[PDB]
Amino acid sequence: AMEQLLRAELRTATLRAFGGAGCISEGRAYDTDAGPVFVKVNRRTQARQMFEGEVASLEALRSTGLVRVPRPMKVIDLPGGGAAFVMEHLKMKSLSSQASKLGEQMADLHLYNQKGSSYVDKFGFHTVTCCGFIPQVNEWQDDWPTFFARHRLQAQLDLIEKDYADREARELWSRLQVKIPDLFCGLEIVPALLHGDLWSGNVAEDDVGPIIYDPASFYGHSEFELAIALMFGGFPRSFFTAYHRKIPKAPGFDQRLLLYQLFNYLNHWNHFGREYRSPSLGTMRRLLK
Amino acid sequence: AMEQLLRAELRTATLRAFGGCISEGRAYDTDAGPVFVKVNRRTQARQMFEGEVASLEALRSTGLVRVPRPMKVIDLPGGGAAFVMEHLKMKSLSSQASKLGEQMADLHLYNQKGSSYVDKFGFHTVTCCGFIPQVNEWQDDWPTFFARHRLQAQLDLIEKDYADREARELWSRLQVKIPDLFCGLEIVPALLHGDLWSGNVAEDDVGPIIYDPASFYGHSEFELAIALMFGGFPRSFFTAYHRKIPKAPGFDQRLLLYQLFNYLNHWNHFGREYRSPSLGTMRRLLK
Ligand SMILES: Nc1ncnc2c1ncn2[C@@H]1O[C@H](COP(=O)(O)OP(=O)(O)O)[C@@H](O)[C@H]1O
Ligand SMILES: Nc1ncnc2c1ncn2[C@@H]1O[C@H](COP(=O)(O)OP(=O)(O)O)[C@@H](O)[C@H]1O
Ligand SMILES: O=C(CN1CCOCC1)[C@@H](O)[C@H](O)[C@H](O)CO
Ligand SMILES: O=C(CN1CCOCC1)[C@@H](O)[C@H](O)[C@H](O)CO
Ligand SMILES: [Mg+2]
Repeated sequence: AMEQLLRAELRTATLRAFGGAGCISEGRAYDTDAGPVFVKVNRRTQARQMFEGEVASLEALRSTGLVRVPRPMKVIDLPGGGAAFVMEHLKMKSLSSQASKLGEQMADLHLYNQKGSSYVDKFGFHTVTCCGFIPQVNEWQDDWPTFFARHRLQAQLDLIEKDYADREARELWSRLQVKIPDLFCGLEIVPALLHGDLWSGNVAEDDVGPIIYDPASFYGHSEFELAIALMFGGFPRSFFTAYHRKIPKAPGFDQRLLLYQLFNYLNHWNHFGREYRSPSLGTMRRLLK
Repeated sequence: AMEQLLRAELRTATLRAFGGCISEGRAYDTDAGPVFVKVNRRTQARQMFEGEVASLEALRSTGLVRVPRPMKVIDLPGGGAAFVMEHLKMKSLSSQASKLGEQMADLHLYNQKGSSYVDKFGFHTVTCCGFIPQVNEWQDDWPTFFARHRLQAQLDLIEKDYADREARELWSRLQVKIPDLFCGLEIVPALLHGDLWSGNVAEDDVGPIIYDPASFYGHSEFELAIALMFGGFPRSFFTAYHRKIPKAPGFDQRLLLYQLFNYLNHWNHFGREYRSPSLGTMRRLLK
């Protein structure tokens, strides 16, 4: 898509995405006596909490045996604030040929909780995981639209009120809250373990297959995983084809997709500022149309 | 340092870095070279990128500082635009800091010294500081340009979006005091990068690099305010710079005025986290 436009506008046969590293933290690879390691540094005061949530997320994904992610090694307090997180170094290129395989794996990951050796019947998580540098509440809830409205959308919009005092966001949210249960089409939603931040910048591949990293995990609706993948692009079509061969789109998928993308726009407004006010409000208005 | 801390916590004799964003775009390997692509999906994207292209071109024309070469601005289906530029292998500014200090002082001296002389403050097109378009209307007088097209623009947005009483009253008092900071000094228009914080500078094996400009002709000292206020520049950058352009009398108080602009811009971009520094800087200017 964007790659097709670039190939045409620039006149290139090939086009391979590549590549301190990251938007939240600084990341560098080091060679050590025991092997290569990768180290993320964040100087903010909440850094340890963020990295401990990433450690818990990595451990939950690794326990499934369905996807490859870096092994977490150590979280280290930094003099003068913040923390460093050391993990296994992985040789990686951007996701291309392994996209359909990753689609299969992410669908199996979401379906894992329905396997007989998994018993999680509520939405949430056993510990705090951060969306970027913003701590999230993962308090267990039986009802997914309640969990998502309260501990994702409302939490972001309360931060928008505090920091931006945005009248339009407040007024639109009140109207949207009324609509949210209708978007679920009377469906029974079952918990699915999510990577939680499956942007194209957080997936990659090597010669064995795809790799994913930087998770912010919780038990959620499987569909929420795909919203960030779709809105910022970067995943080949074959990723989604393989995924939906295993988990078909339930009724109302397209409208829930807007609701889940809304969360990501609000989170980008809080992290990155007013640039993201227009898509946030615009998505709310589209849901209310 | 952190490297010693890592050596100790991991219990390793060696710790050898290898392998060497900001909510922009991605790098792509292309048949004709590597390229770097910035994506902005909003409707104002093209205008913003055209300002960046114009800023990069004005800086490139001096031949004094290395910037990425702009290639193409492309309209995106479904809104916004992509900006393709030459890819540069880039590391954080350290060993080339002193060189960058020299080059930025030469950049600021280029206008008065060259043969074609821009004799007003402003720019020939709109350039954005971050995501906010600036008015660059030519003005003979720098305190007028800065008060109207930088400080007042920001404070009008703060009145609109926050209705902040304290900002309003402090501005009423501060506005009158601004000329005192400039009396008895000659101000010559100087081409500025316009957004020289530490995250917009880098280096490679050949020398320093600067990028993401928001250029205009301004007072040279304004350039340094964001560099100082958010840190990240080695002392040798400022030492080299001020060997060529020493601090004129009143430098520290003008520095507060210029940092105020940046605090207000951060309040408009990121919200009330920056209200306290904005108001506080105003109070320091009024003491
Ligand atoms: N375990 C790892 N080994 C090697 N490289 C990594 C590893 N994890 C991440 N990377 C590289 O670092 C980049 C950013 O990492 P990420 O964990 O997404 O940081 P952030 O939370 O700051 O966005 C990735 O694009 C990838 O190239
Ligand atoms: N021309 C380029 N070549 C290679 N890397 C680049 C180039 N431009 C930017 N980058 C990378 O992107 C980062 C942010 O670039 P910037 O232009 O400041 O984007 P933003 O507008 O999102 O802040 C830089 O620190 C650098 O690592
Ligand atoms: O930062 C992230 C993704 N955005 C970065 C800049 O714009 C393009 C995509 C993710 O890690 C996450 O969705 C959120 O920002 C928390 O950091
Ligand atoms: O982003 C910028 C600088 N701030 C980033 C986060 O906090 C530290 C400094 C600059 O590009 C510009 O001055 C403006 O903030 C719009 O982005
Ligand atoms: Mg920048």
